[PDB]
Amino acid sequence: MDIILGIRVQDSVILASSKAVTRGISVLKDSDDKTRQLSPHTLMSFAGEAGDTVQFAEYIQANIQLYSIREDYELSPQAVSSFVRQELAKSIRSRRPYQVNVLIGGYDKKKNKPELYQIDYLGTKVELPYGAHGYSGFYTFSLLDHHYRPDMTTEEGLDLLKLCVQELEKRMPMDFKGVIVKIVDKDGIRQVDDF
Amino acid sequence: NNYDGDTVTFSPTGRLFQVEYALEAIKQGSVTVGLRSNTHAVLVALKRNADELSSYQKKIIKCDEHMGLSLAGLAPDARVLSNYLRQQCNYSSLVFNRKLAVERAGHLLCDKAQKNTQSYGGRPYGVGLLIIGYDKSGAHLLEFQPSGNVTELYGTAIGARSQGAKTYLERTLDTFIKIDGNPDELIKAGVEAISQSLRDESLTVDNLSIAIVGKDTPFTIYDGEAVAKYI
Amino acid sequence: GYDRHITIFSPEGRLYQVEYAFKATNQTNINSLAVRGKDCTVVISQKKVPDKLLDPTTVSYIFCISRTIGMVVNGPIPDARNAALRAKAEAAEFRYKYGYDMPCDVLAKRMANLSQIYTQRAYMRPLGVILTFVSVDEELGPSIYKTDPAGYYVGYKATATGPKQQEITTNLENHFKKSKIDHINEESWEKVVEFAITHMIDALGTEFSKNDLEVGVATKDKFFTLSAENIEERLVAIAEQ
Amino acid sequence: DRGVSTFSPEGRLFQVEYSLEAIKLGSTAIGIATKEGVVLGVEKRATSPLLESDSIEKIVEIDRHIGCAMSGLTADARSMIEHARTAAVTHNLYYDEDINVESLTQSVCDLALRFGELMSRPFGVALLIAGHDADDGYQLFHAEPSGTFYRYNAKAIGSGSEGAQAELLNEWHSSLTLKEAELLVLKILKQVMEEKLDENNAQLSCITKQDGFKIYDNEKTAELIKELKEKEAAE
Amino acid sequence: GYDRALSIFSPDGHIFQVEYALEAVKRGTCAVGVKGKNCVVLGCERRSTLKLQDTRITPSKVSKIDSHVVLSFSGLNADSRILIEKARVEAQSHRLTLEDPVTVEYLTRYVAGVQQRYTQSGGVRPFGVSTLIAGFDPRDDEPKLYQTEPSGIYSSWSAQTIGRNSKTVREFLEKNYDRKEPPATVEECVKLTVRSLLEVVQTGAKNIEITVVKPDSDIVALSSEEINQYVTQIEQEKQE
Amino acid sequence: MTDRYSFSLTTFSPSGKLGQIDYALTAVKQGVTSLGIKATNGVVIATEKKSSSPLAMSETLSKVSLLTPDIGAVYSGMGPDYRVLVDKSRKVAHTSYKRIYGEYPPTKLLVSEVAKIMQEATQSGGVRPFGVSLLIAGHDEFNGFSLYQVDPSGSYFPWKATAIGKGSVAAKTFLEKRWNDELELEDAIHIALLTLKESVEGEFNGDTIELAIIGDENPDLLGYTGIPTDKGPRFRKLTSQEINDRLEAL
Amino acid sequence: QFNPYGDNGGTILGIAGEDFAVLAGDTRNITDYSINSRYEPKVFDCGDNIVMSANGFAADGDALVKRFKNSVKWYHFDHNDKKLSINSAARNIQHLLYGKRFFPYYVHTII
Amino acid sequence: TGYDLSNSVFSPDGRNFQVEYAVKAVENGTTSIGIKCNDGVVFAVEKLITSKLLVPQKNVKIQVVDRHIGCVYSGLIPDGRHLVNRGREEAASFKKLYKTPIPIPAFADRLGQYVQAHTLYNSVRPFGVSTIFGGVDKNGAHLYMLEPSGSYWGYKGAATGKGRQSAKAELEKLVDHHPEGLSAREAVKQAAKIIYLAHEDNKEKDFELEISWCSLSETNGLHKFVKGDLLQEAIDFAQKEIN
Amino acid sequence: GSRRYDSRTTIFSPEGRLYQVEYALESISHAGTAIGIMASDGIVLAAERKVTSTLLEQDTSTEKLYKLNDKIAVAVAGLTADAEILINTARIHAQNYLKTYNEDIPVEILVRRLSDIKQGYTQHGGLRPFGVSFIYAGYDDRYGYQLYTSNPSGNYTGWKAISVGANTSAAQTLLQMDYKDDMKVDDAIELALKTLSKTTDSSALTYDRLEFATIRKGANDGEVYQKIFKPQEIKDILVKTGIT
Ligand SMILES: [Cl-]
Ligand SMILES: [Mg+2]
Repeated sequence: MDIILGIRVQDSVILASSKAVTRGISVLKDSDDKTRQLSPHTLMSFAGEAGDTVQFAEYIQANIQLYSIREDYELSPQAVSSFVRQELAKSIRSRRPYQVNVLIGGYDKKKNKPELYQIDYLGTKVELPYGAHGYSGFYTFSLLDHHYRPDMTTEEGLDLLKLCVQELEKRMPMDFKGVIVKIVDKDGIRQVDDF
Repeated sequence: NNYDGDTVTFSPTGRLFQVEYALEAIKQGSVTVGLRSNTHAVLVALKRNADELSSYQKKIIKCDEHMGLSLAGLAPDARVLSNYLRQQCNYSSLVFNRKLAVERAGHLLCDKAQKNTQSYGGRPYGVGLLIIGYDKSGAHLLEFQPSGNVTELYGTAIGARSQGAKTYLERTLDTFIKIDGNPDELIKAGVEAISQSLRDESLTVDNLSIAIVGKDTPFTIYDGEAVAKYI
Repeated sequence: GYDRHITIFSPEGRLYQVEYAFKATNQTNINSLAVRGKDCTVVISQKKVPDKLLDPTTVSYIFCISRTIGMVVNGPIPDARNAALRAKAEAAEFRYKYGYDMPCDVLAKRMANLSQIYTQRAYMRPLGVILTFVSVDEELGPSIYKTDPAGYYVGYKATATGPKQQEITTNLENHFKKSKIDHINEESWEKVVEFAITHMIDALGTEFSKNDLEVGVATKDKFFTLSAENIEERLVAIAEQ
Repeated sequence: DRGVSTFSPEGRLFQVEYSLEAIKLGSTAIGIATKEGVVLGVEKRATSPLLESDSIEKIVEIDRHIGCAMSGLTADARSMIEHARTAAVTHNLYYDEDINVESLTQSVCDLALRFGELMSRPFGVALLIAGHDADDGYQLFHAEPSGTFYRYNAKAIGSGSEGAQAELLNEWHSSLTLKEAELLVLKILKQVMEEKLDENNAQLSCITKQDGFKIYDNEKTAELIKELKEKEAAE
Repeated sequence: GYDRALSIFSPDGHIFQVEYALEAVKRGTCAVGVKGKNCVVLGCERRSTLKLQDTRITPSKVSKIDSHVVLSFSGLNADSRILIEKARVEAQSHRLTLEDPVTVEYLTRYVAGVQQRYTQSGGVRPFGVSTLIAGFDPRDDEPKLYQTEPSGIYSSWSAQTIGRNSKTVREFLEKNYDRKEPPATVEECVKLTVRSLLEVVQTGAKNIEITVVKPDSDIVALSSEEINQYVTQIEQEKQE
Repeated sequence: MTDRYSFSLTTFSPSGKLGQIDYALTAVKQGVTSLGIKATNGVVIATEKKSSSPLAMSETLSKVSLLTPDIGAVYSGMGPDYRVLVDKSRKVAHTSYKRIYGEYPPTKLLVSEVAKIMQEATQSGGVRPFGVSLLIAGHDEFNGFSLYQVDPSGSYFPWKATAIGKGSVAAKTFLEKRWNDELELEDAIHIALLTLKESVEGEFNGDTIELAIIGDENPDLLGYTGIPTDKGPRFRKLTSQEINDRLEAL
Repeated sequence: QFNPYGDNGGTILGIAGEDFAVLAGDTRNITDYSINSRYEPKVFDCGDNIVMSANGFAADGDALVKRFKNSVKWYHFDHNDKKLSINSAARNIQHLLYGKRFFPYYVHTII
Repeated sequence: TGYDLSNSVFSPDGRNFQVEYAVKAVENGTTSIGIKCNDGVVFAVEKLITSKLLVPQKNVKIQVVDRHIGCVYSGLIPDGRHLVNRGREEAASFKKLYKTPIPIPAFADRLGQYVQAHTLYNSVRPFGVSTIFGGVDKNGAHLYMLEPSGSYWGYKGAATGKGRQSAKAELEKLVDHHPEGLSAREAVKQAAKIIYLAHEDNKEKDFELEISWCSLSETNGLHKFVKGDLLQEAIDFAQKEIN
Repeated sequence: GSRRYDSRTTIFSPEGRLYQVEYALESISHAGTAIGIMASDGIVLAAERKVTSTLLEQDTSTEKLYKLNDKIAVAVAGLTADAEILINTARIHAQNYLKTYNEDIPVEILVRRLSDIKQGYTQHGGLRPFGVSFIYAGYDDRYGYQLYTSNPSGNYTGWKAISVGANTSAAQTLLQMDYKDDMKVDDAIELALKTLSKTTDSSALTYDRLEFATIRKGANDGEVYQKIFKPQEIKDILVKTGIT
């Protein structure tokens, strides 16, 4: 899969993810949701090799949902990211590694703080105010570096995200058929249906 | 008594009681007769029904085109041992393009049964087999006991009241051995032999099971109206 | 009372299956003796061929483990040969791995450690044998090391094993109490064998023909067993003084 | 103690003979094979009136052309049914055809004596395997924990078996209709059942070539029970 | 590995280890299940022999297998945890492969299957546990209540009890529960469940736990005071 | 074949007793007396070389064994069980410590590893417990000098001074009267010889007594010079002569 | 490097009539530009009124025909001497072939 | 007591009662013998004709190992076959690694260690056979007899089964009367006589004589069965001696 | 074969009890009394060493109170050797969780893991169970201060105050009498020592016969400190509370 962006603002995390699924010559789908809800206040967007992406995302989802039931408790975004990193770090020295890059956007209900974690397929984890995977960062980061403030509202975050998507639509050779945008806050996960 | 708890224990007189108890299961089983000439070998088996609604338990199993046996005792054990014979007959044909000698088939059954009598956890086979076959040395009849003892005979019988049929064959020995190139007369001698082991009941059309293998005769089982000719 | 059937502790803190294995040791009714010279270690053992149908050359309780190590066994021949084959395998493997000949006392300890395992593990029975290992070790010199079903082993100046071990032991004890040395002060192994046979005759109070004895001799860099004619020469020398 | 695979002095496997005693304590199951189809009927025997009786599943589909009724420790049957279903589907995958009722029964009976010190004990349940194939037509088999299977024109297993089997002895003939068989199973179940037979404590099923294996609705069985009562009052 | 056949048949055709596993259930604290018209209630006895107990952290008797299914039990507490874990794993495994949460019947059939397996597997003893599995099938408003036992047999119940003095509370439910008209509301269903336990419990204090499961993953555990109000109202009507 | 004893041979009796451990302790009680005394500047472990025969060379039988350069062990009970425990103790000191941390284990942790091996023989399938009690004396940089007892159960306790086996009850009473927290190593050896004389019937000399100390570093016993930090082993087995010298000042 | 495969040439032809079927094949076996045999039978009677030929790598061909003939024999044993229908034989051969999906038989099979 | 219920359990005597019970099965078996001649060995066995229905010369009891070793046994026939099957594996693996056919003393220990191994554990039963075996190797002729305990020795003559006392007495006479040795053809004749004499302990049923031999001169050091004229000559000699 | 000698450690009695579990509990009933008392501002662990000697080196000795991590400690009652096997397993399980989730293991998750191991030895394997009862004193940021106990059955329960080992009947009655919910650590220290002093089979309770530990938020600000009391510190608290 292609472009996955993330931006952590004042009180929420916003994950933008392309809708295009291309198999070589033809664009098979233009409405693909490249994200899974791991827990009520933790969302994970993913991009990488065909099949491995969904297989990994669903496997993590199943494990976090199992923990949630066993302990009757939601793991902190930090705890979920640490679990995901270990699975990818384990994966890279396997017979056939998961070729999957993920952004984990979560709202920590204990600390009342949004948290964005960027983890590549090697198991390289970093906590960031804004992150991306593949070539998405090359086009967008120069805009985010300029405009980003830690005290930004969700609406300002979406406006800065639109400027990022516009720059991608201008200078990227590939048509990624726009993005599905999702917000993670204290009230949980909701999808922006107009973008 | 104290030495019949498992197959791994000798008695003070050097007996294996679990093997002797397995041998007893054969005596409870329905009578089956084996006899051969120089050209043909015949199995005759009295099949046993549960009641009048039930079918008559099949006694004869085909192992190859040139070999097969009849059983007396635990039928599931006969299925295990016959399946093993089928495989060994098959292995010989595929690997060596060679029909498995009846004598060698006996040696293989003996060795398979023996392992169950010397090892803890396992149990002896609870069935006796009469193996007939025609190979490169003519017609053959074998008697298999789950003790491991396999014996090559002209004729024999195993099961309940088998002694009656075994005495008859011991008298008729000189006659039935000479029935060469006459399958019908050899079966007649086998049907007359198993008749010496009957009490109260007689040989009906769904009661009697006959098999024959010979010089130009593949191992074929006769049941139903096919054996009405011999009643 | 299943504490008498397998190797677990009785209320007294005893292993009865070990104690009964010691009793199996004397089933052959054979007495062995081992003594040390200056340059050699000699082991003698009674040879009894009761059946005339037996090939007497094949009746032996002395084993050539390695070139350097010899082993006499007190106990039944099946367990003796079980122990013999293992000792040979252990001695060969040692040389391959560590690049020098397995010492007598190290093999004794190894076979004793194996014997110990049988006294602790239930599925394995003890071997009903006492193993007397002899060599001229390249470091320690003349060496006698004896193993038993308990897994006990120790070095000896001299030793005796069998039904009449005590009579032989006391006879040897009395000699070493006089001489006040840990060995037979003799140059040739031939005379150390003559000493061994003489002191067994004195202890048991029985005379021996060439076919009644079995002799093993350890020298530097080889252990070997004497033929009936080599023993006969030994018996002649004893009788002529 | 003593081996699980031990023979008695009479030449019988103790554990197999003891499992047969457990099957005698089981609820009654009856099968009747006709030229129009095979009928399978069971006593449900609910331990309490609060137990929803339609959740008692003692008649089970193996394939479209093979049904199965059980009596004894019914929990033990689940792994036997699973194997039977797998065997039936697996053969269809390998040979693009339905499996012979005898071949299916033989496959189930191969599990029976796979116990020792494999599973730790024999199965504590007997099965009536009823079906149809092109070769041998409508068939009813009795699969025991001994690994032996007999083909029957009619068979009763469970607590009321010997009383029911004596009744089946008199009643069965080679010219029975499917409707006659249905009433006959209902008649003999009602005879041997402790509680009074209705559509909630008893269940009917059949296997026909056309429609395959079908478990009867409580409404359909209720009508056949009412048809039985009237024809018994008729003389 | 340890292969010893512990669960075997006796001459009278009984598996004593399975029957002795039921005797462990008989000892266990009383659990009761009552399904209304649009809810299921799981009542559970807490023996008051243990006070100075921390009720915040002490393992609760009713366990969530998924967001829509619950499992209560009577018998060995340690044994129950192994069945609950296996069930919770199978619940997530079903969601992952079928892309649909387990039916209450399927989850029951699985747990019952595990219990059965332990009655003819070598070197293992049966579970000293009977379970009440309650909930609602996905996108279904029909209440579901199932019972399992060490033998591995399972069945659906309009109302059922397990554990010590379960004979007495089943006696109560059999005369008090009408099938044609089940407890229409949550109140009526909880009341009938508390009433059934009060036949056996002793004091209606911290000895009764009540968990109400409603359709669409709506599960809540009643507090001491909420249950205490039911206990109060029942005995004030009884004084007549 | 196969080890078909995959079940515990040590089980709880109705009274709550583990029979095979109690019987193992009975076997230890029958064993020859061994003792240990801890001084301010060293530890001493001693036992009687009960020679089975006067023909036997009792020097070849080592009752007091080096486990590491700074740790020594003595026993009471079944000699063979002790010998295989010393072999396992020496190896586990390398495999589970030295090959990881590049240094020998501290006394308490090696004791813990030996204890674990003896515990497993008490629970594992188809084995009896070890019929020995061990007295392990040792020194390490951060814990200093220490003395530990290990029982067939796998239970271990640290001691200032103690005795195990035949005359342990009488010996422990003797040590209680003599022991103080100001003893020098020579004073502890003197008390060790006095205590051990009571439980010995026959000959009492350097040839019938086995005695070792955990004391000062022995650079003479290191076998190489040139590395200042390597100063040699603290474990030293006293010679037949060294014992006899201290039996004149007895 | 060792090449486990070879080409033994040959050509086979199967034609289905209204109430009959023919399976024909040349009797020439070759490697490269050499003739191995002028008469090496390639089409085989497998019993149950089924004829079969596996053309390409003769070793893999003989192996497959042999294993199918064996499958017919065991079908008789397991299913009360029932005749193996051509459609059943076909599905059986698919499983024999796909069984070595990752080390295939270099043969084009016609029955 | 209870020491005799389990294999590999030492009685207070120091005895393995289960092995001693295995010997009772051997003593119950038919008579089998072995005679060591000048340049080889001769094996003979008593085959009890239970019934007329037994096909003569078909139920062969003596077994060959490799091409140069003969094996005969008394007691549980299946146990004997199991031991020979192991012997053939031992002889094959030896030849595979060392090229030369297994020497008889080497082969004797291979059987010996295997039979002894079945007295070490309660999970296996001891062998219910005494096995008389041997043949010709590079060091000449060798005859051995192996007991359930795993005990074996070299023999001049060997006998086991029900008529072993009778046989042994006859073997002892041959050893005394022939110190220079016995010829291969003489040993076949004497073997026939001894089985006929030892048949007095099994006199109820009539029997069938079976003889085999390995001889450097007569069989080129290979194991062969005594057949046709040479067998009839030995039967005639035997029948003449009993009358 | 081997079956003859098998005790069958994992079977039910006719009454539906686990023989070996019941007999293991009988074993533990003779072990030194261990008490845990949970207060609002910390937890106390008090335990009695069994009939000691004057020559036992007490300052380097540990038979009762063990550290699982920086937040969780256990008091032992039963076979010390059996406990150390489980303790080492628990310590690893705590570090495995910390490595995976980069957060300290919640107390109940550790307790359940150890309890599930104990359960296994009662259902399969044919081995004897662990003759050990634990008192788990721990803190996490979900439930705060928590007391638990596990026994050889593998059953665990939460407590405000609890005893294991000898004279638990007498001990639990004395705790149930004098415990209150608003109690503080200093008060809980006094109760624990007073309970042991009355239930002890010894003539008098002295410092050399006691192991003592506290888990306090009495750690400078928003963190938790474990304190394994030294022999001199146990002697001081015995004089302070007025027992010696
Ligand atoms: Cl070793
Ligand atoms: Mg043992």
